[PDB]
Amino acid sequence: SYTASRQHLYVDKNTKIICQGFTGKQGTFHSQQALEYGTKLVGGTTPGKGGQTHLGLPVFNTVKEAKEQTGATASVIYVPPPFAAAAINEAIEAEIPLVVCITQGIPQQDMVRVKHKLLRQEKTRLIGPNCPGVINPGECKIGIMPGHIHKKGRIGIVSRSGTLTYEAVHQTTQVGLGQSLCVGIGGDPFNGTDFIDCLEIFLNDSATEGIILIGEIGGNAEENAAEFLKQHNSGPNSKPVVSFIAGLTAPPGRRMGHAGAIIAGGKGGAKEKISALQSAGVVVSMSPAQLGTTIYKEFEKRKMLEH
Amino acid sequence: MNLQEYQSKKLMSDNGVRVQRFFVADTANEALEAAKRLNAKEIVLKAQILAGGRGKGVFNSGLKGGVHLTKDPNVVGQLAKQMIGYNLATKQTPKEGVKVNKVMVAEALDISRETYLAILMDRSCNGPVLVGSPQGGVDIEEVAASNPELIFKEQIDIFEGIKDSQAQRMAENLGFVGPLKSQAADQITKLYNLFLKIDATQVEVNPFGETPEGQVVCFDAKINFDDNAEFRQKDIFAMDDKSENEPIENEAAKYDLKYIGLDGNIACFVNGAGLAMATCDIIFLNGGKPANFLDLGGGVKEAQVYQAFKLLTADPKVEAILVNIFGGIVNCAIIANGITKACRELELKVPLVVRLEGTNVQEAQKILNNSGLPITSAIDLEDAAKKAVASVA
Ligand SMILES: CC(C)(COP(=O)(O)OP(=O)(O)OC[C@H]1O[C@@H](n2cnc3c(N)ncnc32)[C@H](O)[C@@H]1OP(=O)(O)O)[C@@H](O)C(=O)NCCC(=O)NCCS
Ligand SMILES: [Mg+2]
Repeated sequence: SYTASRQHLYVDKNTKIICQGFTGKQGTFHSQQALEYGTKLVGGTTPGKGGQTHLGLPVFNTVKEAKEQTGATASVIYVPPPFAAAAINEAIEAEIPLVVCITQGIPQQDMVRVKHKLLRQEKTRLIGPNCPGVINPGECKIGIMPGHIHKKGRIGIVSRSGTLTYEAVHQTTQVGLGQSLCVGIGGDPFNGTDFIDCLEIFLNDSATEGIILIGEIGGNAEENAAEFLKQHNSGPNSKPVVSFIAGLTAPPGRRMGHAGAIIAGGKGGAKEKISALQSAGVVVSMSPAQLGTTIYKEFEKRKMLEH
Repeated sequence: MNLQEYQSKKLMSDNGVRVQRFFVADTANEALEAAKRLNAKEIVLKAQILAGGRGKGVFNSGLKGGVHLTKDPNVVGQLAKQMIGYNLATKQTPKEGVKVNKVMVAEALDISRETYLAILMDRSCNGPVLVGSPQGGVDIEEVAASNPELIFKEQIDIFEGIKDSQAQRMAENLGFVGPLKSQAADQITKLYNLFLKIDATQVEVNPFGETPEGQVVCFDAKINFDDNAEFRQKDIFAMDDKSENEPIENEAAKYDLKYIGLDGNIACFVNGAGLAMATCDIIFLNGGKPANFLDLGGGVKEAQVYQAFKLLTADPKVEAILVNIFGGIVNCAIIANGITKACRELELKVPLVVRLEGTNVQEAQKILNNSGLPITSAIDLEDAAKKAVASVA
């Protein structure tokens, strides 16, 4: 089933990348940053510009063309909302092992159709849309995250918020722990990767010794992850998990930017997610500035720091 | 966005959904003539405002009640004269109320059974779901806590569409019997196709009722629209009635900005929905009250930054401003240029706390360092919240 593609989240130095929307404003700027970061970006697609050259790399009309000619195993999408669901579907049809969609604003009904296709195959793993991407620090950067805040290390981070991902990375770099793999799953209600998907990778990754899970109001994905952690991360060799849930003070009945982020029909509150995660043994930092220090202290108690 | 009742019921009626026959009237005399054109035993007159509680509202002209029933078109016009042009206040409007420019004049209909029926995009189910209950006329959340056994659902495949089998089964679980069941199922089908046609996130009918004469009618309804589909729903979004939205929020929307006004005195200028929520939260944690939520998103242009910053300096409640940017796709230098341009036209007179990190952070700090503005620098999110709370307390 589609869960068989979870492994494709763990990009590394050997992952080669194409960029859909390569020649647009944002595809160009963040492709430049990826190039400077050392990531193996080998080309991109822009229908109608196949054959051209961009940032010193070939442009193709189609994903299948670009995949065959470059051997890319991942794609990142900087396509505008009216066309981005089609772009995702093209990458799925081309059996790109990993697809990351940065685009904000894809109609929910479009993403319903995209998930229908996605769930009925397992060659392609989707991260997003409306997400920052994924990064294996020092090895492979796929998205918009500022490169210079990362340091390869020991903490796996999964977040529904792009900018809170940067905060969690920055804080774990500061306290010296670093990051093993960072996945932003995005703020949209229909997406390709949830918390449990990333927690499976994290719990089975020896490089990942602790986990930061960042969530927010809306939906039940945090409650689901709590139960998954209850059953799969309760042993004596359990990995510490620290979390922050945004929106404790948010007003009810309002979309807080993210389509996903809404307290509706008395469901989706933050404290309910905090209590659920606490019941699973997760340590919830009340302040979003203290994720790094909170997980450092959890490492200290467990005698996990080198010192 | 929001639609008036007459707009949403027209949209439903033009798509085959059975509603109460009705006219909309801009004047009392038009309402009186509308009442005559209906030629119905009884008539309902309804003030058109978006807020709720119209039943118990009171007009600044003295008329108590926004919904009235009468069998006499003359009473309809008499009542309308006290509604149109007059502000209708209710439990969910400001004490001033809402200027009523239109009233609905519709055929009143006896309700012999009330049910609940909705279609929504369900995140858990990964697509559209029919939700129904024979317990009509009450908050569906109250039915789900008291009698969850009476909440029925069907998962609709997005490519296959609603099947007749699913519409029939939901009609039966709602109590519809015999001929009324085929009516109900065909209305369920039409509501579902409408829901897809208009990029709704939810279409909610309550009561989805029967009349003694054997009609299945959607008596009241609420539609929530997917803002992300505006580019392919121009006609519907043109009808958006912003007359009851908070004014600063309306201003921000003109520039593709998401502003939600709160009750505090510390303004927030943040990128990202998560960081923006977390900034409100960490201000509260440190003893302050945030004045607003603001999600600066994606590829911000300098003009948008400039306009968004001015939304904060014009709120009378703001006593300090907290700028907190962690830029990935957002370019910190564009933030810096937009803020400085806004401050050059203001006296300020409010503390300005600034935390910047991420994309092009270095250039942005130079812009701010050369600007001559009285800025309080912050090293991290906790430092920024503590400095913002201190500056006003
Ligand atoms: C996706 C997004 C970045 C694109 O904006 P942009 O880069 O300013 O847009 P542009 O129009 O400059 O470029 C997009 C390109 O896609 C191309 N394109 C269109 N359809 C395409 C397709 N199916 N496949 C590939 N490229 C396609 C266009 O041709 C255009 O390139 P061109 O100008 O060379 O012709 C923007 O719409 C967006 O979503 N921004 C917000 C992102 C965000 O904040 N996400 C959340 C992060 S947590
Ligand atoms: Mg965002």
